[PDB]
Amino acid sequence: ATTVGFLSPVYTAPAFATVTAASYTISSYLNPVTPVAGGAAAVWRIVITRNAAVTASAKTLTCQMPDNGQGGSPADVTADIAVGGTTTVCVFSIAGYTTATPGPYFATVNVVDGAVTTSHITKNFTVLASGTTAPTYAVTSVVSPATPVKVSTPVTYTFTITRTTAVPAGGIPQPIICEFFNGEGTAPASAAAYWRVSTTIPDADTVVAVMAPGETTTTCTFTTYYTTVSAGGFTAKLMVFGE
Amino acid sequence: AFFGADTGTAPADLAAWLTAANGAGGLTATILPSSIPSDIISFTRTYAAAAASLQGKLQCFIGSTPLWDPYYPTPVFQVLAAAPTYTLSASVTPAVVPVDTATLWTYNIIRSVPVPAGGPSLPILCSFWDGKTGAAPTTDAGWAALAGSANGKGTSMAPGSTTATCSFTPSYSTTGTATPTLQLIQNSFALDAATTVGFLSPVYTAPAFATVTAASYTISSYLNPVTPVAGGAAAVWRIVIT
Amino acid sequence: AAAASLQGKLQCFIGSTPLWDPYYPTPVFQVLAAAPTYTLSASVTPAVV
Ligand SMILES: *[C@@H]1O[C@H](CO)[C@@H](O)[C@H](O)[C@H]1NC(C)=O
Ligand SMILES: [Ca+2]
Repeated sequence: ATTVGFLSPVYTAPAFATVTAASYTISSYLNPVTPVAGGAAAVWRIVITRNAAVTASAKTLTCQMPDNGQGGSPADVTADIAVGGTTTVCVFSIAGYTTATPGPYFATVNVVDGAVTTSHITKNFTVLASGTTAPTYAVTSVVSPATPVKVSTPVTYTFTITRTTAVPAGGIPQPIICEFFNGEGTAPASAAAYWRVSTTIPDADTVVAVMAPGETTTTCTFTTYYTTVSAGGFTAKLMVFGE
Repeated sequence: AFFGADTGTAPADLAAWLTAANGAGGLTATILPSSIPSDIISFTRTYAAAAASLQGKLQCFIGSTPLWDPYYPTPVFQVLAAAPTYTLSASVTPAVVPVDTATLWTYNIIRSVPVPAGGPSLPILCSFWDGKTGAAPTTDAGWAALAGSANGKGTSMAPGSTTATCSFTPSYSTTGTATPTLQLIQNSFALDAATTVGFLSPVYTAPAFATVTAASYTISSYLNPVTPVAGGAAAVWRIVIT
Repeated sequence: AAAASLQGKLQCFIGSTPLWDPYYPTPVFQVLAAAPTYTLSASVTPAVV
Protein backbone atom coordinates (compact mmCIF):
# COMPACT_ATOMS: atom_id res chain seq x y z
CA ALA A 1 0.00 0.00 0.00
CA THR A 2 2.70 2.49 1.02
CA THR A 3 5.20 1.90 -1.80
CA VAL A 4 5.62 4.72 -4.33
CA GLY A 5 6.26 4.29 -8.04
CA PHE A 6 9.75 5.29 -9.11
CA LEU A 7 8.66 6.63 -12.52
CA SER A 8 5.40 8.51 -13.02
CA PRO A 9 4.86 7.50 -16.70
CA VAL A 10 4.27 3.80 -17.34
CA TYR A 11 6.94 2.72 -19.80
CA THR A 12 6.23 1.47 -23.31
CA ALA A 13 8.97 0.11 -25.56
CA PRO A 14 10.10 2.03 -28.66
CA ALA A 15 9.24 -1.09 -30.66
CA PHE A 16 6.44 -3.66 -30.89
CA ALA A 17 6.09 -7.44 -31.05
CA THR A 18 4.48 -9.24 -34.01
CA VAL A 19 2.46 -12.24 -32.82
CA THR A 20 1.84 -14.14 -36.06
CA ALA A 21 -0.59 -16.96 -36.77
CA ALA A 22 0.07 -20.65 -36.15
CA SER A 23 0.44 -22.78 -39.27
CA TYR A 24 -0.88 -26.32 -39.67
CA THR A 25 0.60 -29.54 -41.07
CA ILE A 26 -1.99 -31.99 -42.42
CA SER A 27 -1.13 -35.60 -43.28
CA SER A 28 -3.76 -38.20 -44.13
CA TYR A 29 -3.91 -41.87 -45.07
CA LEU A 30 -6.56 -44.50 -45.77
CA ASN A 31 -6.30 -47.66 -43.67
CA PRO A 32 -7.17 -50.12 -46.50
CA VAL A 33 -4.69 -49.14 -49.20
CA THR A 34 -6.68 -51.14 -51.79
CA PRO A 35 -10.34 -51.06 -50.73
CA VAL A 36 -12.88 -53.24 -52.51
CA ALA A 37 -16.16 -52.01 -53.99
CA GLY A 38 -18.39 -52.73 -51.00
CA GLY A 39 -16.07 -55.40 -49.63
CA ALA A 40 -15.57 -53.39 -46.43
CA ALA A 41 -15.67 -49.84 -45.06
CA ALA A 42 -12.72 -47.48 -45.47
CA VAL A 43 -11.87 -45.02 -42.70
CA TRP A 44 -9.65 -42.13 -43.77
CA ARG A 45 -7.42 -40.95 -40.92
CA ILE A 46 -6.35 -37.29 -41.06
CA VAL A 47 -3.68 -36.20 -38.58
CA ILE A 48 -3.06 -32.48 -38.11
CA THR A 49 -0.20 -30.87 -36.18
CA ARG A 50 -0.30 -27.26 -35.00
CA ASN A 51 2.62 -24.85 -35.24
CA ALA A 52 2.75 -24.27 -31.47
CA ALA A 53 1.23 -25.75 -28.32
CA VAL A 54 -1.96 -24.89 -26.45
CA THR A 55 -2.39 -22.85 -23.26
CA ALA A 56 -4.98 -24.13 -20.75
CA SER A 57 -7.56 -25.42 -23.26
CA ALA A 58 -8.25 -28.18 -25.78
CA LYS A 59 -8.30 -26.80 -29.32
CA THR A 60 -11.31 -27.77 -31.43
CA LEU A 61 -10.55 -28.42 -35.10
CA THR A 62 -13.11 -29.14 -37.82
CA CYS A 63 -12.37 -31.41 -40.79
CA GLN A 64 -14.38 -31.01 -44.00
CA MET A 65 -14.29 -33.72 -46.67
CA PRO A 66 -16.34 -32.28 -49.54
CA ASP A 67 -15.05 -34.72 -52.18
CA ASN A 68 -14.49 -38.47 -52.14
CA GLY A 69 -12.65 -38.33 -55.45
CA GLN A 70 -15.61 -40.24 -56.92
CA GLY A 71 -18.64 -38.17 -55.87
CA GLY A 72 -19.97 -37.77 -52.34
CA SER A 73 -19.87 -35.72 -49.12
CA PRO A 74 -20.22 -37.20 -45.62
CA ALA A 75 -20.58 -35.25 -42.40
CA ASP A 76 -17.66 -33.23 -41.03
CA VAL A 77 -15.45 -34.39 -38.15
CA THR A 78 -14.76 -32.53 -34.91
CA ALA A 79 -11.40 -33.20 -33.24
CA ASP A 80 -9.74 -31.97 -30.05
CA ILE A 81 -6.12 -31.20 -29.16
CA ALA A 82 -4.95 -31.61 -25.57
CA VAL A 83 -3.71 -28.81 -23.32
CA GLY A 84 -0.05 -29.61 -23.90
CA GLY A 85 -0.59 -31.49 -27.14
CA THR A 86 -0.17 -30.14 -30.65
CA THR A 87 -1.60 -32.92 -32.85
CA THR A 88 -5.10 -34.31 -33.33
CA VAL A 89 -6.89 -36.78 -35.59
CA CYS A 90 -10.04 -36.73 -37.72
CA VAL A 91 -11.71 -39.95 -38.89
CA PHE A 92 -13.91 -40.21 -42.01
CA SER A 93 -15.86 -43.47 -42.44
CA ILE A 94 -17.18 -44.20 -45.95
CA ALA A 95 -17.90 -47.57 -47.55
CA GLY A 96 -19.55 -46.77 -50.89
CA TYR A 97 -16.54 -47.21 -53.18
CA THR A 98 -17.23 -47.69 -56.89
CA THR A 99 -14.92 -48.45 -59.81
CA ALA A 100 -17.02 -46.39 -62.22
CA THR A 101 -14.52 -43.54 -62.45
CA PRO A 102 -11.31 -44.68 -64.19
CA GLY A 103 -8.80 -43.58 -61.55
CA PRO A 104 -6.32 -43.00 -60.01
CA TYR A 105 -8.25 -41.16 -57.28
CA PHE A 106 -7.41 -38.45 -54.76
CA ALA A 107 -9.18 -36.34 -52.14
CA THR A 108 -8.96 -32.89 -50.57
CA VAL A 109 -9.49 -32.32 -46.84
CA ASN A 110 -10.09 -28.90 -45.29
CA VAL A 111 -9.14 -28.08 -41.69
CA VAL A 112 -10.43 -25.06 -39.77
CA ASP A 113 -9.60 -23.89 -36.25
CA GLY A 114 -10.33 -20.14 -36.11
CA ALA A 115 -12.29 -20.01 -39.40
CA VAL A 116 -8.98 -20.11 -41.31
CA THR A 117 -9.35 -22.90 -43.88
CA THR A 118 -6.26 -24.95 -44.74
CA SER A 119 -6.66 -27.55 -47.46
CA HIS A 120 -4.63 -30.71 -47.93
CA ILE A 121 -4.46 -32.58 -51.24
CA THR A 122 -4.33 -36.33 -50.68
CA LYS A 123 -2.10 -38.61 -52.72
CA ASN A 124 -3.45 -41.16 -55.18
CA PHE A 125 -5.12 -44.47 -54.31
CA THR A 126 -6.82 -47.35 -56.11
CA VAL A 127 -9.99 -49.38 -55.55
CA LEU A 128 -10.61 -52.97 -56.64
CA ALA A 129 -13.78 -54.22 -58.30
CA SER A 130 -16.57 -56.08 -56.53
CA GLY A 131 -16.13 -59.73 -55.59
CA THR A 132 -12.32 -59.74 -55.53
CA THR A 133 -10.46 -60.54 -52.34
CA ALA A 134 -8.83 -57.88 -50.19
CA PRO A 135 -5.03 -58.37 -50.21
CA THR A 136 -4.13 -59.80 -46.81
CA TYR A 137 -0.73 -59.91 -45.07
CA ALA A 138 1.70 -62.62 -44.02
CA VAL A 139 4.42 -62.63 -41.37
CA THR A 140 7.36 -64.96 -40.70
CA SER A 141 9.87 -64.89 -37.85
CA VAL A 142 13.63 -65.50 -37.74
CA VAL A 143 15.67 -65.53 -34.52
CA SER A 144 19.39 -64.78 -34.75
CA PRO A 145 20.94 -66.38 -31.62
CA ALA A 146 18.71 -69.47 -32.06
CA THR A 147 17.53 -71.90 -29.39
CA PRO A 148 18.68 -72.84 -26.79
CA VAL A 149 19.53 -69.57 -25.01
CA LYS A 150 20.03 -68.58 -21.36
CA VAL A 151 18.84 -65.85 -19.00
CA SER A 152 20.09 -62.36 -19.94
CA THR A 153 21.44 -63.71 -23.24
CA PRO A 154 20.87 -61.33 -26.19
CA VAL A 155 17.98 -62.53 -28.37
CA THR A 156 17.10 -60.98 -31.73
CA TYR A 157 13.76 -61.42 -33.50
CA THR A 158 13.10 -60.38 -37.10
CA PHE A 159 9.52 -60.32 -38.41
CA THR A 160 9.29 -60.31 -42.21
CA ILE A 161 5.95 -58.88 -43.36
CA THR A 162 4.62 -59.31 -46.90
CA ARG A 163 1.43 -58.21 -48.65
CA THR A 164 -0.26 -60.56 -51.13
CA THR A 165 -0.49 -57.60 -53.53
CA ALA A 166 2.11 -54.87 -53.94
CA VAL A 167 1.30 -51.43 -52.56
CA PRO A 168 -0.14 -49.22 -55.35
CA ALA A 169 2.66 -47.51 -57.25
CA GLY A 170 0.67 -44.28 -57.62
CA GLY A 171 2.06 -43.32 -54.22
CA ILE A 172 0.78 -43.86 -50.68
CA PRO A 173 2.76 -45.39 -47.79
CA GLN A 174 1.46 -47.88 -45.27
CA PRO A 175 2.44 -47.05 -41.67
CA ILE A 176 2.59 -50.34 -39.76
CA ILE A 177 3.51 -50.93 -36.12
CA CYS A 178 5.02 -54.18 -34.84
CA GLU A 179 4.06 -54.91 -31.22
CA PHE A 180 5.89 -57.98 -29.93
CA PHE A 181 5.13 -59.89 -26.73
CA ASN A 182 8.07 -61.84 -25.36
CA GLY A 183 6.28 -64.85 -23.91
CA GLU A 184 7.70 -63.90 -20.48
CA GLY A 185 5.18 -61.30 -19.30
CA THR A 186 1.63 -61.60 -17.98
CA ALA A 187 0.32 -63.08 -21.27
CA PRO A 188 -1.72 -60.14 -22.65
CA ALA A 189 -5.21 -60.73 -24.03
CA SER A 190 -6.31 -60.97 -27.67
CA ALA A 191 -4.98 -58.59 -30.32
CA ALA A 192 -7.56 -55.94 -29.39
CA ALA A 193 -5.72 -55.65 -26.06
CA TYR A 194 -2.22 -55.85 -27.61
CA TRP A 195 -2.24 -52.06 -28.20
CA ARG A 196 -0.52 -51.06 -24.97
CA VAL A 197 0.58 -47.55 -24.04
CA SER A 198 4.17 -46.66 -24.95
CA THR A 199 6.31 -43.69 -23.95
CA THR A 200 8.64 -43.32 -26.95
CA ILE A 201 7.52 -45.08 -30.13
CA PRO A 202 10.98 -46.57 -31.05
CA ASP A 203 11.20 -48.66 -27.88
CA ALA A 204 11.89 -52.34 -27.18
CA ASP A 205 8.21 -53.34 -27.53
CA THR A 206 6.81 -51.05 -30.26
CA VAL A 207 8.45 -50.36 -33.63
CA VAL A 208 7.08 -48.23 -36.48
CA ALA A 209 7.83 -49.17 -40.09
CA VAL A 210 6.60 -47.83 -43.43
CA MET A 211 5.63 -49.87 -46.48
CA ALA A 212 6.89 -47.88 -49.46
CA PRO A 213 4.60 -47.00 -52.39
CA GLY A 214 6.18 -49.56 -54.74
CA GLU A 215 7.08 -52.39 -52.35
CA THR A 216 5.32 -55.40 -50.85
CA THR A 217 7.86 -56.68 -48.29
CA THR A 218 9.45 -55.21 -45.17
CA THR A 219 10.69 -56.32 -41.76
CA CYS A 220 10.70 -55.20 -38.13
CA THR A 221 13.56 -56.07 -35.78
CA PHE A 222 13.61 -56.46 -32.00
CA THR A 223 16.57 -57.23 -29.75
CA THR A 224 15.62 -58.08 -26.17
CA TYR A 225 16.89 -60.01 -23.16
CA TYR A 226 15.26 -62.72 -21.06
CA THR A 227 14.94 -62.86 -17.28
CA THR A 228 13.61 -66.26 -16.15
CA VAL A 229 14.38 -69.89 -16.95
CA SER A 230 11.87 -71.99 -18.88
CA ALA A 231 12.27 -75.38 -20.56
CA GLY A 232 9.86 -75.82 -23.46
CA GLY A 233 8.10 -72.49 -23.78
CA PHE A 234 8.71 -68.75 -24.23
CA THR A 235 6.78 -68.39 -27.49
CA ALA A 236 7.38 -64.97 -29.03
CA LYS A 237 4.14 -63.41 -30.27
CA LEU A 238 3.66 -60.52 -32.68
CA MET A 239 0.95 -58.20 -33.98
CA VAL A 240 0.86 -55.41 -36.57
CA PHE A 241 -1.36 -52.34 -36.21
CA GLY A 242 -1.73 -49.98 -39.14
CA GLU A 243 -1.16 -46.48 -37.77
CA ALA B 1 -12.42 9.44 -73.59
CA PHE B 2 -12.84 6.57 -71.14
CA PHE B 3 -15.37 4.11 -69.70
CA GLY B 4 -14.66 2.31 -66.45
CA ALA B 5 -17.39 -0.09 -65.30
CA ASP B 6 -19.64 2.85 -64.38
CA THR B 7 -22.82 3.05 -66.47
CA GLY B 8 -24.28 1.15 -69.40
CA THR B 9 -22.04 -0.79 -71.76
CA ALA B 10 -19.02 -0.06 -73.91
CA PRO B 11 -19.57 1.57 -77.32
CA ALA B 12 -19.05 -1.65 -79.31
CA ASP B 13 -18.51 0.43 -82.47
CA LEU B 14 -15.28 2.34 -83.07
CA ALA B 15 -17.12 5.31 -84.56
CA ALA B 16 -19.25 5.18 -81.41
CA TRP B 17 -16.06 5.81 -79.43
CA LEU B 18 -15.29 8.58 -81.92
CA THR B 19 -18.61 10.36 -81.41
CA ALA B 20 -18.36 9.87 -77.63
CA ALA B 21 -14.90 11.47 -77.63
CA ASN B 22 -16.00 14.32 -79.90
CA GLY B 23 -18.78 15.26 -77.46
CA ALA B 24 -18.81 16.23 -73.80
CA GLY B 25 -17.38 12.91 -72.60
CA GLY B 26 -14.15 13.55 -74.47
CA LEU B 27 -11.13 15.46 -73.23
CA THR B 28 -8.12 16.94 -75.02
CA ALA B 29 -4.42 16.37 -74.35
CA THR B 30 -1.58 18.44 -75.80
CA ILE B 31 1.95 17.24 -76.56
CA LEU B 32 4.24 20.22 -77.12
CA PRO B 33 6.96 20.19 -79.80
CA SER B 34 10.09 18.16 -78.99
CA SER B 35 8.33 16.67 -75.94
CA ILE B 36 7.62 13.01 -75.22
CA PRO B 37 4.77 13.19 -72.65
CA SER B 38 1.28 14.68 -72.79
CA ASP B 39 -0.54 16.84 -70.28
CA ILE B 40 -2.43 15.28 -67.38
CA ILE B 41 -5.94 14.07 -68.28
CA SER B 42 -8.54 13.62 -65.54
CA PHE B 43 -11.99 12.02 -65.56
CA THR B 44 -14.42 11.50 -62.69
CA ARG B 45 -16.58 8.39 -62.30
CA THR B 46 -19.13 7.61 -59.58
CA TYR B 47 -19.83 4.06 -58.40
CA ALA B 48 -23.11 2.92 -56.84
CA ALA B 49 -22.13 -0.77 -56.85
CA ALA B 50 -19.74 -2.91 -54.78
CA ALA B 51 -17.97 -6.30 -54.84
CA ALA B 52 -15.06 -7.60 -56.90
CA SER B 53 -12.59 -6.09 -59.37
CA LEU B 54 -13.43 -4.27 -62.60
CA GLN B 55 -11.65 -3.36 -65.84
CA GLY B 56 -12.45 -0.28 -67.91
CA LYS B 57 -11.48 0.75 -71.44
CA LEU B 58 -10.12 3.96 -72.97
CA GLN B 59 -10.11 5.14 -76.58
CA CYS B 60 -8.07 8.02 -77.90
CA PHE B 61 -8.25 9.73 -81.30
CA ILE B 62 -5.71 11.93 -83.09
CA GLY B 63 -7.48 13.43 -86.11
CA SER B 64 -10.00 10.55 -86.01
CA THR B 65 -7.02 8.16 -85.91
CA PRO B 66 -7.76 5.56 -83.19
CA LEU B 67 -4.88 4.66 -80.88
CA TRP B 68 -4.89 0.95 -79.94
CA ASP B 69 -6.94 -1.38 -82.09
CA PRO B 70 -10.12 -2.22 -80.09
CA TYR B 71 -9.51 0.01 -77.05
CA TYR B 72 -6.93 0.50 -74.29
CA PRO B 73 -7.93 -1.70 -71.31
CA THR B 74 -7.12 0.07 -68.05
CA PRO B 75 -5.53 -1.79 -65.12
CA VAL B 76 -7.58 -4.01 -62.84
CA PHE B 77 -9.32 -2.06 -60.06
CA GLN B 78 -11.94 -2.82 -57.43
CA VAL B 79 -14.72 -0.84 -55.73
CA LEU B 80 -15.26 -1.41 -52.01
CA ALA B 81 -18.29 -1.12 -49.74
CA ALA B 82 -16.35 0.39 -46.82
CA ALA B 83 -13.24 2.54 -46.75
CA PRO B 84 -10.07 0.48 -46.15
CA THR B 85 -8.49 0.93 -42.73
CA TYR B 86 -4.78 1.61 -42.21
CA THR B 87 -3.07 0.53 -38.98
CA LEU B 88 0.51 1.34 -38.04
CA SER B 89 3.25 0.22 -35.66
CA ALA B 90 6.69 1.66 -34.92
CA SER B 91 10.14 0.50 -33.81
CA VAL B 92 13.57 1.88 -32.92
CA THR B 93 16.59 -0.40 -32.71
CA PRO B 94 18.79 2.42 -31.29
CA ALA B 95 16.33 3.24 -28.51
CA VAL B 96 18.67 5.71 -26.76
CA VAL B 97 21.14 7.73 -28.83
CA PRO B 98 23.40 10.72 -28.16
CA VAL B 99 23.14 14.04 -29.98
CA ASP B 100 24.10 14.29 -33.67
CA THR B 101 23.84 10.50 -34.02
CA ALA B 102 21.89 8.42 -36.52
CA THR B 103 18.71 6.76 -35.24
CA LEU B 104 16.64 4.14 -37.08
CA TRP B 105 12.90 4.87 -36.96
CA THR B 106 10.98 2.03 -38.61
CA TYR B 107 7.26 1.69 -39.34
CA ASN B 108 5.11 -1.27 -40.33
CA ILE B 109 1.70 -0.74 -41.95
CA ILE B 110 -1.24 -3.15 -42.09
CA ARG B 111 -4.15 -2.61 -44.48
CA SER B 112 -7.63 -3.94 -43.73
CA VAL B 113 -8.39 -5.01 -47.31
CA PRO B 114 -5.80 -6.62 -49.61
CA VAL B 115 -4.32 -4.93 -52.65
CA PRO B 116 -6.13 -6.19 -55.79
CA ALA B 117 -4.44 -9.37 -56.96
CA GLY B 118 -4.79 -8.64 -60.68
CA GLY B 119 -4.12 -4.92 -60.37
CA PRO B 120 -0.89 -2.99 -59.85
CA SER B 121 0.94 -2.15 -56.64
CA LEU B 122 -0.19 0.59 -54.27
CA PRO B 123 2.39 3.39 -53.94
CA ILE B 124 2.07 5.54 -50.80
CA LEU B 125 4.28 8.41 -49.66
CA CYS B 126 4.98 8.45 -45.92
CA SER B 127 5.89 11.75 -44.27
CA PHE B 128 7.76 11.55 -40.96
CA TRP B 129 8.38 14.27 -38.37
CA ASP B 130 10.97 13.40 -35.72
CA GLY B 131 9.37 15.67 -33.11
CA LYS B 132 12.47 17.64 -32.12
CA THR B 133 12.69 19.81 -35.26
CA GLY B 134 10.23 22.42 -36.54
CA ALA B 135 6.49 22.58 -35.93
CA ALA B 136 5.82 20.07 -38.76
CA PRO B 137 2.95 20.22 -41.27
CA THR B 138 -0.64 20.28 -40.05
CA THR B 139 -2.70 19.85 -43.22
CA ASP B 140 -2.60 17.09 -45.83
CA ALA B 141 -1.11 19.55 -48.32
CA GLY B 142 1.84 20.09 -46.00
CA TRP B 143 2.08 16.35 -45.35
CA ALA B 144 2.29 15.60 -49.07
CA ALA B 145 4.72 18.50 -49.54
CA LEU B 146 7.24 16.40 -47.56
CA ALA B 147 8.97 14.80 -50.53
CA GLY B 148 12.07 12.60 -50.60
CA SER B 149 14.23 15.47 -49.35
CA ALA B 150 15.37 13.43 -46.31
CA ASN B 151 11.90 13.69 -44.78
CA GLY B 152 9.38 11.84 -46.96
CA LYS B 153 9.68 8.48 -48.69
CA GLY B 154 7.55 6.43 -51.07
CA THR B 155 6.86 2.78 -50.26
CA SER B 156 4.66 0.25 -52.03
CA MET B 157 1.97 -2.27 -51.17
CA ALA B 158 2.61 -5.43 -53.14
CA PRO B 159 -0.43 -6.67 -55.11
CA GLY B 160 -2.20 -9.16 -52.88
CA SER B 161 -0.08 -8.43 -49.78
CA THR B 162 -1.52 -6.31 -46.95
CA THR B 163 1.75 -5.16 -45.35
CA ALA B 164 4.22 -2.30 -45.69
CA THR B 165 7.60 -1.43 -44.22
CA CYS B 166 9.26 1.99 -44.20
CA SER B 167 12.25 3.54 -42.48
CA PHE B 168 13.84 6.89 -41.68
CA THR B 169 17.06 8.05 -40.01
CA PRO B 170 16.51 11.17 -37.88
CA SER B 171 19.72 12.44 -36.29
CA TYR B 172 18.53 14.61 -33.41
CA SER B 173 20.56 17.62 -32.29
CA THR B 174 19.07 18.56 -28.90
CA THR B 175 18.82 16.36 -25.82
CA GLY B 176 15.59 15.10 -24.30
CA THR B 177 12.45 13.47 -25.69
CA ALA B 178 11.53 13.50 -29.39
CA THR B 179 8.27 11.80 -30.38
CA PRO B 180 7.68 11.42 -34.14
CA THR B 181 4.52 11.38 -36.21
CA LEU B 182 3.83 9.91 -39.63
CA GLN B 183 1.25 10.43 -42.37
CA LEU B 184 0.42 8.10 -45.28
CA ILE B 185 -0.89 9.51 -48.57
CA GLN B 186 -1.39 7.57 -51.82
CA ASN B 187 1.66 8.35 -53.98
CA SER B 188 0.33 8.11 -57.51
CA PHE B 189 1.97 9.88 -60.43
CA ALA B 190 -0.93 12.37 -60.38
CA LEU B 191 -0.37 13.11 -56.68
CA ASP B 192 -1.70 16.65 -56.26
CA ALA B 193 -0.89 18.87 -53.29
CA ALA B 194 -3.93 21.16 -53.46
CA THR B 195 -6.51 18.35 -53.25
CA THR B 196 -4.55 15.64 -51.42
CA VAL B 197 -6.49 13.69 -48.78
CA GLY B 198 -4.73 11.53 -46.22
CA PHE B 199 -5.70 8.02 -45.18
CA LEU B 200 -5.15 8.76 -41.47
CA SER B 201 -7.41 11.55 -40.25
CA PRO B 202 -5.67 11.26 -36.84
CA VAL B 203 -2.01 11.54 -37.85
CA TYR B 204 -0.47 8.44 -36.29
CA THR B 205 2.13 9.26 -33.64
CA ALA B 206 4.42 6.55 -32.33
CA PRO B 207 3.35 5.85 -28.72
CA ALA B 208 6.96 5.81 -27.52
CA PHE B 209 9.67 8.44 -28.00
CA ALA B 210 13.36 8.80 -28.82
CA THR B 211 15.84 9.75 -26.09
CA VAL B 212 18.73 12.10 -26.90
CA THR B 213 21.60 12.10 -24.40
CA ALA B 214 24.30 14.72 -23.96
CA ALA B 215 27.52 14.04 -25.86
CA SER B 216 30.41 13.04 -23.61
CA TYR B 217 34.00 14.10 -24.28
CA THR B 218 37.35 12.36 -23.98
CA ILE B 219 40.42 14.40 -23.08
CA SER B 220 44.16 13.65 -23.48
CA SER B 221 47.12 15.74 -22.32
CA TYR B 222 50.64 16.03 -23.64
CA LEU B 223 53.39 18.63 -23.37
CA ASN B 224 56.28 19.40 -25.70
CA PRO B 225 59.49 19.47 -23.55
CA VAL B 226 59.15 16.35 -21.42
CA THR B 227 61.98 17.60 -19.17
CA PRO B 228 61.43 21.37 -18.89
CA VAL B 229 63.93 23.64 -17.18
CA ALA B 230 63.02 26.41 -14.75
CA GLY B 231 63.15 29.88 -16.29
CA GLY B 232 64.43 28.75 -19.68
CA ALA B 233 61.37 27.36 -21.46
CA ALA B 234 57.66 27.97 -20.96
CA ALA B 235 55.58 24.84 -20.39
CA VAL B 236 53.10 24.25 -23.23
CA TRP B 237 50.31 21.87 -22.21
CA ARG B 238 48.49 20.79 -25.37
CA ILE B 239 45.15 19.33 -24.26
CA VAL B 240 43.03 17.55 -26.88
CA ILE B 241 39.28 17.07 -26.45
CA THR B 242 37.35 14.67 -28.71
CA ALA C 1 21.00 18.68 4.66
CA ALA C 2 22.96 18.15 1.44
CA ALA C 3 26.47 17.28 0.21
CA ALA C 4 28.48 14.13 0.90
CA SER C 5 27.37 10.79 2.35
CA LEU C 6 26.03 10.72 5.91
CA GLN C 7 25.33 8.08 8.55
CA GLY C 8 23.14 7.58 11.60
CA LYS C 9 23.22 5.80 14.95
CA LEU C 10 20.71 3.18 16.14
CA GLN C 11 20.86 2.02 19.76
CA CYS C 12 18.63 -0.60 21.38
CA PHE C 13 17.98 -1.83 24.91
CA ILE C 14 16.28 -4.77 26.62
CA GLY C 15 15.53 -3.93 30.25
CA SER C 16 18.48 -1.48 30.33
CA THR C 17 20.68 -4.20 28.78
CA PRO C 18 22.37 -2.49 25.81
CA LEU C 19 22.65 -4.13 22.39
CA TRP C 20 25.98 -3.44 20.64
CA ASP C 21 28.71 -1.86 22.73
CA PRO C 22 28.96 1.74 21.40
CA TYR C 23 26.06 1.71 18.92
CA TYR C 24 24.95 0.10 15.67
CA PRO C 25 25.91 2.44 12.81
CA THR C 26 23.53 2.52 9.86
CA PRO C 27 24.51 1.95 6.22
CA VAL C 28 25.90 4.90 4.29
CA PHE C 29 23.25 7.14 2.75
CA GLN C 30 23.21 10.31 0.64
CA VAL C 31 20.67 13.14 0.68
CA LEU C 32 19.80 14.51 -2.77
CA ALA C 33 18.78 17.98 -3.93
CA ALA C 34 16.15 16.77 -6.43
CA ALA C 35 14.43 13.53 -7.35
CA PRO C 36 16.54 11.51 -9.82
CA THR C 37 15.09 10.19 -13.06
CA TYR C 38 15.63 6.85 -14.81
CA THR C 39 16.29 6.49 -18.55
CA LEU C 40 15.10 3.13 -19.87
CA SER C 41 15.78 1.25 -23.09
CA ALA C 42 13.98 -1.87 -24.28
CA SER C 43 14.77 -4.58 -26.82
CA VAL C 44 13.50 -7.90 -28.19
CA THR C 45 15.74 -10.47 -29.84
CA PRO C 46 12.87 -12.52 -31.41
CA ALA C 47 10.95 -9.51 -32.71
CA VAL C 48 8.57 -11.84 -34.60
CA VAL C 49 6.90 -14.70 -32.72
C1 LIG D 1 -3.14 -39.23 -59.64
O1 LIG D 1 -4.10 -39.47 -60.68
C2 LIG D 1 -4.09 -38.51 -61.74
C3 LIG D 1 -5.19 -38.81 -62.75
O2 LIG D 1 -4.64 -39.56 -63.84
C4 LIG D 1 -2.73 -38.52 -62.40
O3 LIG D 1 -2.72 -37.66 -63.55
C5 LIG D 1 -1.71 -38.04 -61.38
O4 LIG D 1 -0.41 -38.03 -61.98
C6 LIG D 1 -1.73 -38.96 -60.17
N1 LIG D 1 -0.92 -38.40 -59.11
C7 LIG D 1 0.41 -38.50 -59.11
C8 LIG D 1 0.95 -39.90 -59.08
O5 LIG D 1 1.13 -37.52 -59.14
CA1 LIG E 1 4.20 -50.88 -26.27
